[PDB]
Amino acid sequence: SRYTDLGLQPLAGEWRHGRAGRRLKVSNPFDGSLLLEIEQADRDDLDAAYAKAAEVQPAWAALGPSARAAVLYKAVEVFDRRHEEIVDWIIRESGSTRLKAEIEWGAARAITLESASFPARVHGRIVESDVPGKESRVYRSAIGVVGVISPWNFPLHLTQRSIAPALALGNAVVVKPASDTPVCGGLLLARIFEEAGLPAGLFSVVVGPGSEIGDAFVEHPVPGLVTFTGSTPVGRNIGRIASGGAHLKHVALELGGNSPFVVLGDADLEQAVSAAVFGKFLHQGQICMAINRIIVEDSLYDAFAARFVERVKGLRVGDPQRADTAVGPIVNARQLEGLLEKIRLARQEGAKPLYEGGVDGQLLAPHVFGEVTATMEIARDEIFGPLVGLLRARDEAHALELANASEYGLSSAVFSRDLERAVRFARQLRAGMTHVNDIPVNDEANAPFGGEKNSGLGRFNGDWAIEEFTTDHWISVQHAPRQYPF
Amino acid sequence: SRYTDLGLQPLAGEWRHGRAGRRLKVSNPFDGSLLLEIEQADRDDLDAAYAKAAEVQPAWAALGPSARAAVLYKAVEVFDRRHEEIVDWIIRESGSTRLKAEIEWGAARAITLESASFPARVHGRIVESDVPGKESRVYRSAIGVVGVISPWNFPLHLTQRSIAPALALGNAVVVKPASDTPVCGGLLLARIFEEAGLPAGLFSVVVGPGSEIGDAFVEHPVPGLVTFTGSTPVGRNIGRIASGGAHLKHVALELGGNSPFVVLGDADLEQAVSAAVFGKFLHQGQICMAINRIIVEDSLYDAFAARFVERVKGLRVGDPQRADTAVGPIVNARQLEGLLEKIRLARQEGAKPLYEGGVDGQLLAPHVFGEVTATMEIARDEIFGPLVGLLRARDEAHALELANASEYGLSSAVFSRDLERAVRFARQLRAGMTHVNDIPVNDEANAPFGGEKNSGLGRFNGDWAIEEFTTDHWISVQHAPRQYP
Ligand SMILES: NC(=O)c1ccc[n+]([C@@H]2O[C@H](COP(=O)([O-])OP(=O)(O)OC[C@H]3O[C@@H](n4cnc5c(N)ncnc54)[C@H](OP(=O)(O)O)[C@@H]3O)[C@@H](O)[C@H]2O)c1
Ligand SMILES: NC(=O)c1ccc[n+]([C@@H]2O[C@H](COP(=O)([O-])OP(=O)(O)OC[C@H]3O[C@@H](n4cnc5c(N)ncnc54)[C@H](OP(=O)(O)O)[C@@H]3O)[C@@H](O)[C@H]2O)c1
Repeated sequence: SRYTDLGLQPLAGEWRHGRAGRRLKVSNPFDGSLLLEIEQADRDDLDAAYAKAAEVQPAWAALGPSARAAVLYKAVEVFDRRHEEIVDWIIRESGSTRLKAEIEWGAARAITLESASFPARVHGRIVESDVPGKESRVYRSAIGVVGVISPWNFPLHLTQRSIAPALALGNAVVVKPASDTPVCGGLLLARIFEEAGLPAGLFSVVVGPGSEIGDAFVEHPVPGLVTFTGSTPVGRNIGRIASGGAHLKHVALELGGNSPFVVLGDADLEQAVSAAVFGKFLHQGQICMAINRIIVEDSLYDAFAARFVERVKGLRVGDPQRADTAVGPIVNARQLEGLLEKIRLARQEGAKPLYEGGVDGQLLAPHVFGEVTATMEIARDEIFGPLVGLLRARDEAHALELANASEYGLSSAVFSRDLERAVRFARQLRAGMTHVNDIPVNDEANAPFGGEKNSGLGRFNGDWAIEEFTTDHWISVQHAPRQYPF
Repeated sequence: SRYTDLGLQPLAGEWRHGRAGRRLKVSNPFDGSLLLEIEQADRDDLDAAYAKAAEVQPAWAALGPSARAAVLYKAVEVFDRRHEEIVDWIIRESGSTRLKAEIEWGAARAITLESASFPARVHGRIVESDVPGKESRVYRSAIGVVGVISPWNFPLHLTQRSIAPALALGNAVVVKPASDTPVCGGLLLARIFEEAGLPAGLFSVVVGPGSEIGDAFVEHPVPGLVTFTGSTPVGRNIGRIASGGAHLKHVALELGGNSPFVVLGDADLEQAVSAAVFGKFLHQGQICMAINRIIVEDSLYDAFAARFVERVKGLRVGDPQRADTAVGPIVNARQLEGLLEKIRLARQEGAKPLYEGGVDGQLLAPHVFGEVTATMEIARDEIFGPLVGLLRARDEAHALELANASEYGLSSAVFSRDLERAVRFARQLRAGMTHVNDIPVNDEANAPFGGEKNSGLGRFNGDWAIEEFTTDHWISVQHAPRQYP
C-alpha cells in the first residue's frame, strides 16, 4: 500500500493543508505530467510548526537512547519495505536516472542506519577544577529545534543527512524542501518517520517559495541551528540572516563548490577517463561534488581529451526510468536555460568545442569543451549540468594553481600513479575533500563532509554529526563557600 | 628593562608607524593623562599585514610541535618577568582596578600555558571504508591566517584567548584591538611574543578606527577565521559580513549577554550576596559574564536586597592603582553617557532606586534598582557598567521564566542549598555556562567558553580551542582500482 494524500503537509503535529491559499504544482521534469498539487504553507503555519516542535522536543529528548534509536532502526525497515516506491518517487519528481535514484536511496538508508547508534554514543564530560570544592561538569544535550533547508539535486539524502542525526540526538526538526522536490524533500521522509513511530510534532515540513518564506524560516527565534545545502547566492543570504539578523543561531552551510579534476602526466589514463565520465555524468552533472573542470598535464591532455570524448559520445540520454540511462532530464526550465546560456558563453569566450550533443526537450546531452582557461566562465562558475571544460596545464605547479583558482573548494580529485605525489598535491588543495585515484563524488557515513572557502561552513556525518546537532553546557557545582576578594 | 616605543605597530614583519595620517591618543581613563600616541593604520597597512601573514604562515606550520610550543613556554616566562609592567599597563590604559588587572594577568598567563600543550595534542584520523582498496585519511591542519577583534573591557586576556591557541596550532594572526585599549589590545602581546621568539610577520596588530577599517578587516579574502568579543550590534555586523560577504570565512562570536543570577529561597544568603557583589562589581561591571539581572524568590527577596545595598555602600570608588579600590573609572565618556542614560531610563521605567551613587568624572559609583520587571530595559539589555536590577519571583518556576527571558545567554548562576534542585534548574537555563552557588564570572582553560542565543557563535579553550583553530581535510586514497557503473 503506497503512501497516498502526499499533498497534506505535517504541520505542528497534524497532517493538513497549508493556509497560504496558493498552490504549488509538482511536475515530472521528463514529460511534464503533473504529479500532485500542494496547498502552500503560511507564515503562521511556519510559526506553528516551530512552536509545536519546541513544545514536544523536551519529551523526545527525555526518552532514553534505545527508544529514540528504535525509531531510526524502524525507519531503516521502511526504507527496505518501500524501496521501489522511494526510488520511483526520486525518478519522477526530481528527474533522476534510475541508477542515481538507487544510489541516493542507499546513501539515505546508510545515514539513517548510522544515525541509529548516536543516542548510545553521545556523552558529556567531567572536568577537574583548581577551585577548592568546585566540580566542573559538561552536559551534552540536543540543540532543540533544527531548521533544515533542502536542495532539488539530492533532495532525500540531503534532508535525511541532517534530520536523521538531529532526531536521533533528541532534537526536533522543521524542513523547508525545494519547491521542485517537496515530496522527496521530506514530505515522504515525514511519512516514513511517522511509520517508524516518530511522535507527532517533532518533524514538520513547510512547503513554500524560499524567496517568500525563506527569510522567516532562518530569522525565526525558535531554531538553534539552520542547516542548508544549495547555491552560494542563497547560502550567502541565509548566513547574513542567521549570523546578522534579529535572532542569532548557528548555521551549517554546504555551498556548491567547483570540483577540479586533476590528471597529472603519470596518471593511468584509462582510470582517469572512466572516473571523469562517471564523476561528471552521474545525475547529469547536477551534483555539488561533480567535477566542474578537468585539468590534465600537457604531456597527456590530447590523449585524455580524446578518450574522454569517445566515451561521452556513448552515454545514453533518455528516459530516467530505464536502468541503462546515464543522462536524464534537467530539473526544470530555468535550469535548462542557464546551461544553454553557459554553452553559448563558452563559444563566445573561445573554448574549443569537442562534442555538442543535442538538447531534446528537458533532455540536454553532454557538451564537452577543451582549450579552456581559468578566466572562462565554464571554468569559474558552478555548472549543475552535463557541461564540462578541459584545461591544459604545463607544470604540475600549474595544475595546482589552476585547481585552486576557484573561490569555493568543496571536493576535488587528483590522479597519479605515484600515490605519494598525489597525496602531497591533495594536501596542497584548498578544499575540504580530495579523492586520489577516484571520483570526487563521495560521501561515507563515518567521514567528515564539509567545504572550505566559499562553499562550506561546518562538517556532517559520524562524530562530526554528534557535535553538530548537540550543544555543550558547562555546569560547575560549588560544594563549599568560595572566598571572594570583596 | 621595560618596553619602550610602544606606539609602533607590528605590520608585515616590521615595527612601523601607521599610514592613515590620523594620530590616536591613548589616555588614562582615571585622570585623563596621555599614555602614548599612535599613528593609525590605513587599509593599505591592513592589506600588507594579511598578505605577509599568509606568506610566513606555512613555514611556521611546517615547524614541529615542540618548536611552536617552545615559543608559548618562553612567552609564559615573559609574563612572569614583566608581571608588574603588564598589570600597570592594564590599570592605566583600561581603567582597571589593580585587583582586576591581576586577575586578567593570571587568566592570560593560564591560557598561554595551556596552549603550549596544544601542538602535541592535534591529530588526524584514519577511517575504515566500505569501498575495496580505499583508505580514508582525515588530516587536521592549521586554518591559515586568523583575524582577531578584541574588546576594551578585558583586552589582554580576550586577545590572548584567541591568539595563543591559534599561534600554537600553526596559524598566523592579525589583531584589531579596541581603539581605547590598543597597547593591552595586542601591542603588548606582540612585544611579548617577539621576546618569546615568534618569527616576524606571524603576528600583526592593526590600530585604526573601527568605523574606518573594521569592515575591510572582516571582508578581507586572506583570513580563514574571524573571532570577535564585544557588543551584539557590532557582532551582528561582523557576522553579516563574514557569513554574507563576497569572501566567506568562519566566525567565532562572543557577544555581551544579560547573565541571570538566580537566588532560590533556600540559598545561603551570605554566599549569594557576596557572590552578587563580587560578580557584579568586579571591574565596574564591564564584563560579558557580569550579572545584569538578579532574580530572587519572593520569600528571600527583601532580605537579599537590604544585604546587597548595604554591602554595595561599602565598596570604594577610587584610584584604580590602589589594591583596596573596588570600583574604577568607566573606560570612556561615550560608555559613561549611555550608562547614565540607562540609569535615568530605569527611573522612567518605574524601577525603585535602592542605591544611587555619585558620578565624579569618569568614576561612576554603583546604582541598584529594585522591583524590576522583565520588559524593563535594565533587565532586557546587557549593561557594561556598575548598574544592576533586582527582580522578584513568586516561585522557582517563575524564576526560571525570568532567567530565560533574555535574547542572549552567555553565562548564568543559581544559588540553592539543595544541589540536585540547583543542577536541575541549571540544565533548564538557556546558557552555555551555569555556575551553581558561585559567581557567573568564571573562565577556566580546560572548560568550554561561549554563549547561546544572541550571545555567542563558537567555543573557546581546551579541546574546543583545538577544533576551533584547525580544519579537517578528508583525503581518500585508492590503492586498488574501483569500478564505476
Ligand atoms: N548542493 C549544492 O551545492 C547545490 C544544490 C543546488 C543548487 N546549487 C547551485 O545553485 C543553482 C540553483 O539555484 P536555485 O534557484 O535552485 O536555488 P538553491 O539555492 O538551489 O535553493 C536551495 C533551497 O533554498 C531555498 N531558497 C531559495 N531562496 C531562499 C531564501 N532566500 N531563503 C531560504 N531558502 C531559500 C530553495 O527553496 P525555493 O525553491 O522555495 O526558493 C531550496 O529549497 C545552480 O546554479 C547550482 O549550481 C548547488
Ligand atoms: N564592547 C563590549 O565588549 C560590549 C559588551 C556588552 C555590551 N556593550 C555595550 O555596547 C556599548 C559599547 O560598545 P562599543 O561600541 O564601545 O564596543 P565595540 O565597538 O563592540 O568593540 C568591539 C571591537 O569591534 C571594533 N569594531 C567596531 N566596529 C567594527 C566593525 N564594523 N568591524 C569590525 N570591528 C569593529 C571596535 O573597534 P573601535 O574601538 O576601533 O571601534 C572594537 O575593537 C555600551 O552601550 C555597552 O553597554 C559592549
